[PDB]
Amino acid sequence: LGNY
Amino acid sequence: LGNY
Repeated sequence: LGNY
Repeated sequence: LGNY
């Protein structure tokens, strides 16, 4: 979730 | 900002 919202990691990059 | 949050670059890598």
